Amino acid sequence: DHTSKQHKRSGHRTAPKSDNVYLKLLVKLYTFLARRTDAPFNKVVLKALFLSKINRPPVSVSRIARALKQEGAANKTVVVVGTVTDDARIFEFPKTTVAALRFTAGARAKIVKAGGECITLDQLAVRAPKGQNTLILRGPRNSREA
Amino acid sequence: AHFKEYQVIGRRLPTESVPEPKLFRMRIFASNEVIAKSRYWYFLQKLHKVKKASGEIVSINQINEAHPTKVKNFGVWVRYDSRSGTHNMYKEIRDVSRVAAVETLYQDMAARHRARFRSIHILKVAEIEKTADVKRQYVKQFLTKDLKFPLPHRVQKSTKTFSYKRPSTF
Amino acid sequence: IKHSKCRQEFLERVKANAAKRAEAKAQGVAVQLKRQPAQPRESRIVSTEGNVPQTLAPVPY
Amino acid sequence: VLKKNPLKNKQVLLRLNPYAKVFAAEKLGSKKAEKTGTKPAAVFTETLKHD
Amino acid sequence: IIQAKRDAKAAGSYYVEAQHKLVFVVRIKGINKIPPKPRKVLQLLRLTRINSGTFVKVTKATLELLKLIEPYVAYGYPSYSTIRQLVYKRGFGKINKQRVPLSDNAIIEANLGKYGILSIDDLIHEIITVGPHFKQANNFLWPFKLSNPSGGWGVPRKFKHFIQGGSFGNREEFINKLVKSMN
RNA sequence: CUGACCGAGUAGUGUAGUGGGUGACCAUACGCGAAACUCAGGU
RNA sequence: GCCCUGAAAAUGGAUGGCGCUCAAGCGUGUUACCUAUACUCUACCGUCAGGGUUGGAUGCCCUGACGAGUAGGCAGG
RNA sequence: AAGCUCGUAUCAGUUUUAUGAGUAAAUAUGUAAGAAGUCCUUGUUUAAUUGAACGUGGACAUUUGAAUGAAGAGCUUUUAGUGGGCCAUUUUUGGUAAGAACUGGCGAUGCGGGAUGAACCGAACGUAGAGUUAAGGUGCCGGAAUACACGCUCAUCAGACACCACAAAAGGUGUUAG
RNA sequence: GGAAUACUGCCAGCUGGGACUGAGGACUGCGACGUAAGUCAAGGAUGCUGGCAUAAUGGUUAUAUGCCGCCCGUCUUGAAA
RNA sequence: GAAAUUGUUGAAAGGGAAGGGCAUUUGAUCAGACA
Repeated sequence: DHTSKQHKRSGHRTAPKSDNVYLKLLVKLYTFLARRTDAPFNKVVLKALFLSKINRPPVSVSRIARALKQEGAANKTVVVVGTVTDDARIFEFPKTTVAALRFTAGARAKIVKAGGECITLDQLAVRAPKGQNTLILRGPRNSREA
Repeated sequence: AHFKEYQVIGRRLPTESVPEPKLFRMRIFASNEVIAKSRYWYFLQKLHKVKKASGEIVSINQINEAHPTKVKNFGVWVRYDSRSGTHNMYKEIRDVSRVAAVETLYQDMAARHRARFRSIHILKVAEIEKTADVKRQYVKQFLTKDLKFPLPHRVQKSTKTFSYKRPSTF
Repeated sequence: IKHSKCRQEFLERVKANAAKRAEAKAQGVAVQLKRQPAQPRESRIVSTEGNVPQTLAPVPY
Repeated sequence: VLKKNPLKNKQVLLRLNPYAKVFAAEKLGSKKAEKTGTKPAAVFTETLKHD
Repeated sequence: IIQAKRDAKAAGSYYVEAQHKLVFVVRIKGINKIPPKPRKVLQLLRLTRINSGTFVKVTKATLELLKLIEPYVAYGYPSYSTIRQLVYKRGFGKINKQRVPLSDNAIIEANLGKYGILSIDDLIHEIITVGPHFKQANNFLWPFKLSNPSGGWGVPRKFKHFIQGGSFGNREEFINKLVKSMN
């Protein structure tokens, strides 16, 4: 006899659809970190890495400034799983460290000019294995036409 | 296997303004305690306003035969529900105990009247100590003094499937 | 259209449970405000000293 | 790897319950009772045999 | 209990045992052609498959549920020996999401010591002697997978009430005999 | 206009049988379960 | 309670046949016997789920449940 | 099918507690069993911040408001087939001998039994080894007792196991018991 | 008045015979017997022996027999028709 | 130098069908390894 479905698959992804070699290395590293650290930051980053391109909207550099203006967030490191796109609407960018998979040329130039330092996810994990002093920003999802 | 006799007493669980009812009792014939209690409840529900939910069995005890080894002429009064309307029936069974008499009565009712257990009601069973009051001939004939009869046409049983002697009877 | 005592008794029982919780907090004891279904009756002694148990003898026929 | 069954292979039974060893000493199943002369009451006996 | 019974008998009284607070229910019918109401009732009792049973607390709520599934299950009052044999032979304790046998007291302690139960004997005591944590112990125990009764069910037709010579219904004291054969 | 072991555990009804009966219908076991009605009181 | 009539057609016919009468027929009671792909114990393939693994990683090990199927969907070959 | 956000999760083809709905049951049908709740105090239409309303201070964290069970709950995109089905059960209607409302099956279903069967009784299916059963049977075909025990049958078309393809009243100086 | 037996249930009482399975693969853990050394029926078979070393076991197939099995596709609520 | 179809030689079966499935006997045939 049965009450639920005969066989039910897990409601979560296991590996990204993309075949990028570098992305899979980051996935492996973050899986290891989450399994051997149980840090919620590592689990969240691992889950975000499996999101599709549509489910990973870019985060404007102005949106990074938005979070940095929060009380006590001026020194917090900002981590964006998606891509950091430039934004000319902001004329001054606070000096901060930004970690993301990809940085646009304009955004990277603006960050360098503002005294910041673009960093990859692996380097961020090396600096913050447990995700201490880290801020996660997710780009708007309703913005994409749907 | 054989039928058992149990004395079943119901309490009709008391409540304020209704304390300690009269503790009605009955004599029930059944193979086990559960069937005896079920039959007691069935009779009690029909006799007066009582129910299993609003009642309990005070105590059940098996009524062992006082003299298990003694031939008795048991008088039987039974109400059996046929396909048509039910009617009274009086029978006499020469048996050794009440349990055996009731067991034989059940088979007799099932055979001679097709009356199943569900349709058989045991009104009363009483041992008949007297002899002149016996009314059924088939039991009366056995009361003759120095009664002796043969067993003509005795048939034996053979273990092997083949016999060479061509056996006979007696 | 429907407005009956169904909910009113619920609020009354809520108030009673709150009072019982206050009592059990003031005095150390199990709160015991959780309703329990009817439980089987416990054992007791029954005596026939008052009335002899009559036999019914289902005669009615 | 394999589930062993208590009530036999007494090693497993002793492993699950050390009291089993004490159980065997007196055997805890054939303890002698104490006889009493609590004769049944007259009313009960009369109601049992009689109707 | 027996001493009280003897005292009542010797003093013109009839002692009555307290209504049993624990019953054992075993599924008797298959899955096909089960009306939705009894099917759901059996599902709530974890009687997933035939020849399977679980311990049920005796309450007016559970009694009404048993009333509905009466034609499809056979139950009664188990004895201490039957409960002990069931726990020792078919004893499987529920862990996070898997059915793991209770092969050691450490396993029981690591998953039920929160309520003071740390050995198979303690679980048996809590089951037979219904305590405050009876529900926790009952849920922890996996439904028992019981074999068919060795020697047959003893009746020509199973699908009849025990009072009517069948298999289902109330077999309060005879449930132990059926369980022993099926265990 | 109220109480009742009062109608009555009656009518009626859910569940099960490879239960009976050609059919009409009926009985059993697990349950639920009334009203008119009856006595007294009320007005 | 059992039996006959009540229950009359057209090729020859079927409690299924053989066949049976203290039945191997009918009602009922008591026992042991045969088994389904059902149940209980175990071996293996696969699906699913929960854990372990930095010293072939989509990799390897442990545990638990399950395997019907037309139109049709997905996945792996 | 793809998944997304949360996660002990609120739930349940089920019961219990309370009561509407009914000369009037039973089965069902409706609402609740509270942390998103309760209480003391207090801020910003009535003669009066009197009160609604949303806030602050204070009192209770989980026997926290019944039982049982839960391979978690919600959410977004998109789409292959059907849109005429058949059988069976209950209620109602019609009726000398079918039309509406309910639930389970077949259709999509194997396996054992009814000598076979789509509507029946069991039971739902991975490949294997051992054992116990279900319905169905123990004279042979046919694996199992010409088993035990109590009563009935002489049938010149007896009888021989629900659905199965089915008759009674009545008559008999056949027979058994009341 | 003194006893057993019958029925029923328990025994973490003893024991004979028959059938299937030998799955895992250096230790790690839970237990028992022992003053100890150690042993054990304690998280899956070991010890000894005999025949053959080949068509002997075994696979394929021809055919002998126990039982079963209707003719494929489409359509039809339904076909072997 | 394929199948449908046909002849010669060797083997096997055949009482109003054949063909197929689980299971074994008989005939033929067949691979492998041995401090």
